[PDB]
Amino acid sequence: GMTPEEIAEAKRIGKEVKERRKELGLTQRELAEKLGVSRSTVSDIENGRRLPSEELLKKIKEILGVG
DNA sequence: ACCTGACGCGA
DNA sequence: TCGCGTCAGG
DNA sequence: ACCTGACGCGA
DNA sequence: TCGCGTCAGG
Repeated sequence: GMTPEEIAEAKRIGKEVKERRKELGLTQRELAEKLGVSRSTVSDIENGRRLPSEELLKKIKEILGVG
C-alpha cells in the first residue's frame, strides 16, 4: 500500500484543493472540467484517498496554484 | 460510496 | 500469463 | 411551513 | 451509479 507519508500528502493536496475550489466558487464537476478529469476523481483527491498522478499534479498547480 | 473495466507491478 | 491492488469514470 | 424536482457531494 | 442532504420554486 501507500507509505505513511504518501497518505499524509494525499490528505494535504486534497484539503488544499477543496479550500481553493471554495474560494473560486467552483463545483467539483466544474473543477473537474478545468482539471480535465472526472468529478469522482476530484472527490477522491479532495478526501485524501488517492495521490494525484503526474498529469493531474501539473494541472492542479496550473488551474488552482496548489502544488 | 459503491460497482466495475482497465492499467502496474510481482511474497 | 496468471494474479491481486490500484487507478479511473459512471 | 410544508411538498417535491433537481443539483452537490461521499462514513 | 447509487444514495442522502441540500437548494430551489410552488
